[PDB]
Amino acid sequence: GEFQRKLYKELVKNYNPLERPVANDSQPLTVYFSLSLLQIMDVDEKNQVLTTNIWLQMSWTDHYLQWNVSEYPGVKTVRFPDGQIWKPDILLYNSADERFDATFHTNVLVNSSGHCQYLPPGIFKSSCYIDVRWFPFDVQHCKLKFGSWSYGGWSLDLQMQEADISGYIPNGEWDLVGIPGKRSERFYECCKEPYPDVTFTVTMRRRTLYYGLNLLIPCVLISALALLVFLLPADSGEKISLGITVLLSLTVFMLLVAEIMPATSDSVPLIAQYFASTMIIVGLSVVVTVIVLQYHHHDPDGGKMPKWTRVILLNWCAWFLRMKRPGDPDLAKILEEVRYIANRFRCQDESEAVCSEWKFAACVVDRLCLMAFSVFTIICTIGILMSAPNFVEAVSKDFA
Amino acid sequence: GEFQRKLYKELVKNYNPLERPVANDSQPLTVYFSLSLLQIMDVDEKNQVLTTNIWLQMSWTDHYLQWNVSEYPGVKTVRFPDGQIWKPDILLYNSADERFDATFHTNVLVNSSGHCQYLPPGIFKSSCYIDVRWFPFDVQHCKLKFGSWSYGGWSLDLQMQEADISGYIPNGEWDLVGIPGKRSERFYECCKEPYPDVTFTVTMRRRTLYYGLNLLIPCVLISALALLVFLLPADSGEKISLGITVLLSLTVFMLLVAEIMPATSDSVPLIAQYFASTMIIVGLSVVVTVIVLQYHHHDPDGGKMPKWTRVILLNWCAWFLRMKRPGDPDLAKILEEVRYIANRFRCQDESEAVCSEWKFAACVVDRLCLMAFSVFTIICTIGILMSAPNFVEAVSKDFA
Amino acid sequence: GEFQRKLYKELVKNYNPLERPVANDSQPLTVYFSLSLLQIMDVDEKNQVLTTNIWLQMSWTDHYLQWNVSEYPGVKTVRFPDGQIWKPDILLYNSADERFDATFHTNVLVNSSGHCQYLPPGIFKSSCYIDVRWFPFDVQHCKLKFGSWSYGGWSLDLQMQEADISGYIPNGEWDLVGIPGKRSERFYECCKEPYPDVTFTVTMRRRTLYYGLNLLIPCVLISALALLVFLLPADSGEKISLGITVLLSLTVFMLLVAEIMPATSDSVPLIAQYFASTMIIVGLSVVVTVIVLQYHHHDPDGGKMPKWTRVILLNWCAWFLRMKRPGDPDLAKILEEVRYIANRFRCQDESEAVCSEWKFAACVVDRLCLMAFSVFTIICTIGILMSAPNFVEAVSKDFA
Amino acid sequence: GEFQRKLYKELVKNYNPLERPVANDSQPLTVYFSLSLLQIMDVDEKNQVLTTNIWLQMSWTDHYLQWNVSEYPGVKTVRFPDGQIWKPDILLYNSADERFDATFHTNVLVNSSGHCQYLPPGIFKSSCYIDVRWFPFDVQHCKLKFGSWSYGGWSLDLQMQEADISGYIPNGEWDLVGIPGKRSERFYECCKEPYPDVTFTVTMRRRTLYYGLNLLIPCVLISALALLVFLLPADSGEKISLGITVLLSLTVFMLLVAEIMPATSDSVPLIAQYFASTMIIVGLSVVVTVIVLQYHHHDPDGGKMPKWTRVILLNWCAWFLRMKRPGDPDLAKILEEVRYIANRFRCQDESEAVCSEWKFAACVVDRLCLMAFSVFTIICTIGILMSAPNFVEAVSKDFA
Amino acid sequence: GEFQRKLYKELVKNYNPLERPVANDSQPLTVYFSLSLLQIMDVDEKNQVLTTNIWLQMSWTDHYLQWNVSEYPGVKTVRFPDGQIWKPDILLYNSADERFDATFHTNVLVNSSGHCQYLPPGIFKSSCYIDVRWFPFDVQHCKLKFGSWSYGGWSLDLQMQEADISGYIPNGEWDLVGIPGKRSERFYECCKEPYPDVTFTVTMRRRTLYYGLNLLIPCVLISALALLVFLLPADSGEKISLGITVLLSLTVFMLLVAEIMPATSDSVPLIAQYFASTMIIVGLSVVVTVIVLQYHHHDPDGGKMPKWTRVILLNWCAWFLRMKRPGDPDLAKILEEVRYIANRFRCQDESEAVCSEWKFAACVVDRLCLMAFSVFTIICTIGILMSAPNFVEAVSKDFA
Ligand SMILES: *[C@@H]1O[C@H](CO)[C@@H](O[C@@H]2O[C@H](CO)[C@@H](O)[C@H](O)[C@H]2NC(C)=O)[C@H](O)[C@H]1NC(C)=O
Ligand SMILES: *[C@@H]1O[C@H](CO)[C@@H](O)[C@H](O)[C@H]1NC(C)=O
Repeated sequence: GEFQRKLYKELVKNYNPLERPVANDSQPLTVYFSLSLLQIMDVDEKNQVLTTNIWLQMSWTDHYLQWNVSEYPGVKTVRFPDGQIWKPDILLYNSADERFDATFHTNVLVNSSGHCQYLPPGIFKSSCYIDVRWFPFDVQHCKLKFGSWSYGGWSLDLQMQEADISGYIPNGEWDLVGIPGKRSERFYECCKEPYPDVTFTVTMRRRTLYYGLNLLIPCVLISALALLVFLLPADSGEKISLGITVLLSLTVFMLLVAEIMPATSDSVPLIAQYFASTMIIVGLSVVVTVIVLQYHHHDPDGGKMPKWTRVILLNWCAWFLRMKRPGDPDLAKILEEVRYIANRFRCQDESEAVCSEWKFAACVVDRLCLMAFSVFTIICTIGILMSAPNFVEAVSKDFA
Repeated sequence: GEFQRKLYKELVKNYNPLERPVANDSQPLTVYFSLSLLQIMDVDEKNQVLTTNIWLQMSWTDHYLQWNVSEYPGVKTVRFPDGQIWKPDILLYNSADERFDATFHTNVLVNSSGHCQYLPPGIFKSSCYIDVRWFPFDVQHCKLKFGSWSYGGWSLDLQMQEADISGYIPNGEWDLVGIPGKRSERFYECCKEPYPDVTFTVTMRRRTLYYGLNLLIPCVLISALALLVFLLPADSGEKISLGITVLLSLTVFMLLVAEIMPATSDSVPLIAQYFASTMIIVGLSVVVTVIVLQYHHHDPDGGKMPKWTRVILLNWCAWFLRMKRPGDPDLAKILEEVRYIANRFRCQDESEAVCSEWKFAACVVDRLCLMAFSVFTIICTIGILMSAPNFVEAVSKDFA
Repeated sequence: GEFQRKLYKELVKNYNPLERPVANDSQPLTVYFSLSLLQIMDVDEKNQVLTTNIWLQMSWTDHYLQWNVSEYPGVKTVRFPDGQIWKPDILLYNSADERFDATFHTNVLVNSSGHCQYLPPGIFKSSCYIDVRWFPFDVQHCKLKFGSWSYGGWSLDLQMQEADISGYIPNGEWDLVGIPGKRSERFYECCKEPYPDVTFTVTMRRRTLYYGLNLLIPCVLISALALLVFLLPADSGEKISLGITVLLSLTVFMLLVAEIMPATSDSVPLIAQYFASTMIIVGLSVVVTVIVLQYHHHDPDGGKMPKWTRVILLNWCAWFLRMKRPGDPDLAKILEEVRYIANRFRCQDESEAVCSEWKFAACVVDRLCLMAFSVFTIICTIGILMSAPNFVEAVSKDFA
Repeated sequence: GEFQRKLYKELVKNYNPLERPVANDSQPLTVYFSLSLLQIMDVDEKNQVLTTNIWLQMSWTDHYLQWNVSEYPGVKTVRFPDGQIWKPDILLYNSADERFDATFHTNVLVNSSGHCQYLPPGIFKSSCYIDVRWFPFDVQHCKLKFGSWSYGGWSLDLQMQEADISGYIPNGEWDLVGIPGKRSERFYECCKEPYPDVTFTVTMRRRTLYYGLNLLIPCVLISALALLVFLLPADSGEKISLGITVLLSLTVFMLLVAEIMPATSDSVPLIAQYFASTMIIVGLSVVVTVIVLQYHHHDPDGGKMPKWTRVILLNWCAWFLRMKRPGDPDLAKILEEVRYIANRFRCQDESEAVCSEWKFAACVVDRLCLMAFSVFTIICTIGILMSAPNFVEAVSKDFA
Repeated sequence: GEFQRKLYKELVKNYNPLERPVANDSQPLTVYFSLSLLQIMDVDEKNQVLTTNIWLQMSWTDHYLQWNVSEYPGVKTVRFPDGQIWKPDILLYNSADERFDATFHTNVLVNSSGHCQYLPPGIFKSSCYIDVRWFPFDVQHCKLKFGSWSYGGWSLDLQMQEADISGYIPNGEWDLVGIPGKRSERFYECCKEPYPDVTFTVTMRRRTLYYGLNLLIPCVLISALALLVFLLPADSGEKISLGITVLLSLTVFMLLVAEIMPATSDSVPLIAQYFASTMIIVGLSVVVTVIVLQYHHHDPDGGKMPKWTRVILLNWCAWFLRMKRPGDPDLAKILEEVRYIANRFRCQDESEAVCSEWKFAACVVDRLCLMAFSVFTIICTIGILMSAPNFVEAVSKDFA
């Protein structure tokens, strides 16, 4: 209308977008900076980058953009695009975007008394340190640092307002704990003037149902299956096959898991410890299987069983496991022939008795190692899983 | 021509692109917002992003862009590029694009009576929640929220018009159900003025022929092949090999499937349940194979068969399956030699009879477990597949 | 020079870039639109996107950009950059680029009589439907739709000119058949005015030497190798290993092939049919191997061979394959001892004869199944390959 | 200073950036175009794209940008940014970048006598044909075509100057041979005026140490290991396992290699030929192993050895390889019993002799096939490797 | 305020952004260039690209931007955006970004006496040579070259100031050693004037805990497991399976490692040497296993053991390893029958004695090869690992 056109013509008269709009040049300009979190788009553990969708909030008073509503009866607010009025140069310090500024420039809404509002949206990429020590039961704190680039503390007085999470849309992987803020002043090597900044810290908890169902349970099941090599009889040549195939599958699982993790050397991750323990156990099982097979296929003429191993294996472990322990000239010529045949048969029987003793010793060793390996696997798995903090509360919140 | 040049010169006189074109400054400006869907370019389940190709539709009346056709006989419409006339600042709220605005700015067509048209095209990326609970038989609702950024309800009266799908090009993977719209007003923490918005919801159904042919059928076939381990005779040492290789292939299949799914913890997907059931069944089959091999390679001197297992296995299950149950001094010296030989042979025969009994018991156990595992596999597969809603209608629409 | 400077100063006087340059405002402006294909950069089967490098061609007459060559003796043509003269707003409708316009804006060459030329280059991404039903023997038609966005049929009369392929650079994977064009008018829900457009269709044929050498031949070789399981004697426990390892390799091959194909449900691809047939054949071979091993390791005391299977296997199939079918008190005491020994030996001989008969039956079954499986594999492979159209001409053009 | 400010004010007076700066409008303007190669950033065999870092060089004389140094004692050169003076519109024709122009616009340095210099840097992506016929011993020629877009031969006289490689930084994978240039004129369907262009051809040689160490050597080693199947005795059932596992590893190697190569059908690559030959050899080895196992596990009652194969295998090949060729009523009743026992033993001995003969024939066949396969593998590998040109010089330059 | 507005109006009067702000046109302008490192975002070994987050520092005196503070009591500094005042055109020479300039343009802070400050941030991608000869124990020097593009040494006197690392944020993978700088002048083929530049070299050390835990340790464990093939008895056909499966796993590990390394031919990496040595050792182990199996399954009728191998194997190696070395007419008719039976048994015993001797020789060979292979593996691993420089200090800093 006529009043709106006249007001727009009058307001921009003699207006300089380069000038800080303060009545007194010696006084700082107060700007209220806040934030409005809308969504956590992505958390990149490998690249250490957090992607969020937020709305920035800025507010200040303009001394020159004031008018009397009586003279312009219908006009209450005006809007100015980029490059026509003064705006703060507030940037995100720890940006990880190929172009530093990610905000989308929009209009600035103005009171009839000079109050200005500026709420630019955008997709913000920031570089925050991600700790994988307790993965997948980890809680991450990622910081967002904002502040004016070229305005010091004597010119632009930055103030903080609490972040808004009313329109937050929950994520299926991360659980938001809170987003507190802090305002502080710092000194830089450039200049002798303090530069205030506002830092917002996003605290998020990882939901562990997916990882527990897709990584931890299959590893437990395969490790338990690797213990079946101690129930197979040695007469079936299928023990090394079982052990080695299980080991190969677990190595594949290590590779799949490590393809998603950062190559940091700060600490050893919990899942890395778990995989190392499982693989060491499986390798020891393969070694024990080799020893048991060596005992089973023992040549009777190779050598007598040592007294110590014989007594311990055939008495103490047998008692402990309640093992069952098995166990005219023509006439003379024919006589010596049948005597030779009978003696040969008796020697064969003695050799088979020795072989049976060796096989029983192998079975006893195998059963003992089964018990020991099962106990060790259970203890190691439980201890490694329970070592992590907030594991119990993660289980309670996710599964129960 | 002369008339066109004169009209273009006259129209831009005293025109301010910052001013809302209303005759009365106290009245809202009515803008009709609609949509025109052209193609569903991509649906990203892992990143929760929907990519579509749409044309926006805007329409409003400009009070200053009016002229009499008699004075300009040949001129009926005029066009203005970006930055020369007022346009609404309508944006997509839930944008997932690195730059917030994705529209391509084009000309604005104007009546001889002030009516304006604006139809910018673009490739729009939006973040919509994708539910994989019933994958691959899922139906997705993705919302597109539009609204003016800096104009309230007292300034810009946003109205809704039904979306146009006349030029829609069908997608080979997703089946469009409909795109209804809804207009609503909301309050924001910024201001005390309502801000209307228009939301369009895209309902799409996944076509399941590809997934059924590439994932579900091979898993069924491999699981059925895993049941062949109960038909192999134990004398051939090739049962553990079959079982473990099938298990390894199925684990590879899990990894391939999980590489395409989001890491959400909202619920357990149907395909995840199916894979878990199949893998548990195969592992139990391997355990049963170990037990059967243990029974088959039984030492006759190890211990007598327990009475309970002997009677049950050799009577009840045999009846149930109609199993066939198998079954001068020189003369004295020669006499004792041949007596010893005959006694040795008789003892060997008795031992072989005991071994045959053990082998028959192993065969009976193996057949019983074959029947039980087959029934269980069929029941679990059918139940898991039928649990999903609209599974029957998906099958009817895709395969039949 | 002086004349060039004077002409440039005079031409831009009173010139409005917003005005359509026609002497009569009531008449349409004729614009000739053509195309110049230079290269087919990429064809994306998974994303349904075609990337090409083309030069657009536009031509029209400007009424205001005319001068007499006599007054400017050396000046014959002038050039104007973007934003200084009127240009048509011709766009690609089915664009798949994140920014809708992909042309690079260049100068406009002008006659001394007003004729204008505009040839912007660019890399164009368009969304065209790609049919994988006959892959890898498929021929694709991808359409490129061009037209003015905001100029109707009463203002801009779009005309078509045949595309130029003189500078086309052949691609090593796709064979160009032709690029015809078509001009048509359409009505839109926006307005009551027809909007002409020019559509160019690119017909391309896939060169199949690479795919035939890298996919089809290895599958044939591995499937043929899977038939070797019927030549291995059953005494060597290495049949299940062969069959299952071949099956695992073929499954890996399925995964590799499916990683490059779209997840469409329009139809079942030819290569998918081929893989399904091969895998079904291999699985049936494994089942037959299990049955043969069951027959070979038959307990003689298990049960007599059924009469029907005995007669058929030992007579009819043996004839068909010309199979070779194998086949004082002390004296009394010693007498009964040796009688017992001889009777035991005779019983052993009878049992071994029964076992030999069972083994021969297993061999006959194995040979029969070898013949049947070989014939079936050959027939299925040949039929599936020959089902595709233009397969013969593809083979002739690529291999021969 | 004052002189610099005055000169800058005076130079831009009446200056038109659209006007070609020539004293005579009828004469062409001479522009010297050269190049300065700095780095070869990437060579994309799969996408047929070359990425380089170069500096363009342009030079021309401006008639209007001249002044007397005496009047401006301290000023010798001036600089003008983009859009303030005339510049040639020289573009790269065969660009593969999503935006056609990749140069970074910088200042233009000007003499006191009008000579202008323009050296824009940039990262240039160009589409050049890459031939993989002799990979990894290939030499590639990639062309870079430059020329003015809208200036013909009667307006802009493009001249060529030799490229500069003084600041070239060597690449660890490609060896630069040279970069010659050529200037030529072409006619286009647009217009009846020739358009000169300058083409630079980059000749590069691939350094083959990495590929030879990572691809060729492991394949040779695994193929040689596959020949160990002819040294394993048949009594150990571990021949099919060796052969099939080697075949599976080689197939994995094919997949890894083919994941990096273009899907072109121009010709069959050398590495593809090598892999095909190795795989055919391994498959033939598996077939021979099946035949040898069939011979070894021969039933003595199956049938007499054919005379021809018997004589050839047991005489000619044995001689050739110097093979060692192995090799009262009660009394009557007891008499017939022991006669029966002895006759049974004699028949068993005869059967075992026949089996030994069959086993020796199998061993002879196995040794013969070992020799033949070793010779064939060596010959094929050497011939395929030596077929490629410049293979000897590549080996000499890389390894020695 | 009024003073700020008046000063801003007065300062821009007659100001030309194209003019170098020096009082005397014949004198160079001194510019101080420094750097401020904030983070090392990424180091790309495969693409030879380093990504860092730095702040540039520039400082110079402007002769025209001076004023008296008394006349403007409250104003002490002013800020000017891009394109309104003169700025140096300092660029990064070895940029690897698709657009050459990566800095984000910000305001320029100005003294009341003319001193100017300019600190643009940005994400910088540079192409630096990365040496993988000692990977994963490598130290990398990557250079960042800065300098004015179009200003020579007679116009812009570039000076260097030491880099600032106060706000550096440590990286979890790379350890910063230091960032020294160097200023030098160079001549270019363009012109006869020297062009100074400032080069900063970033020295970084890789933290090796992650790589040592994920690559080196599993390889050592698997190589040690491959030595178990010399403890398995030959009677269990599970030696070739163990060896070949270990070899296949190691080949997979090679592929995983090589997927992350550049394809350079400068030198052979340490990890490549380690993998080659391990694979050669495993292959030799497989060959030795084949030989041992050949000795074990020796036909007694094949041929007498050669005297030399017999004496050496059964005496010298047995002594060295303390190996245990095992070891009326009717009456006449019955007489010859039992004589024949006894002679057959004696011949069988002699054959079994010969076979036992061969088996013992095989065991001796196997034990000898076990010892030799273990020693060789240990020596090769230790030597290859210790060959790298700073390996000891890397271990001390990371693990201890
Ligand atoms: C103008 O720039 C060019 C090169 O920078 C110079 O002109 C050359 O001067 C040399 C002698 O010094 C001649 O041999 C060449 O023939 C000239 N080149 C051309 C294309 O003519 C010259 O230094 C500069 N002119 C002034 C006044 O500085
Ligand atoms: C320009 O060149 C032509 C011949 O090429 C000549 O006739 C004409 O006189 C020249 N113009 C001037 C002003 O000298």
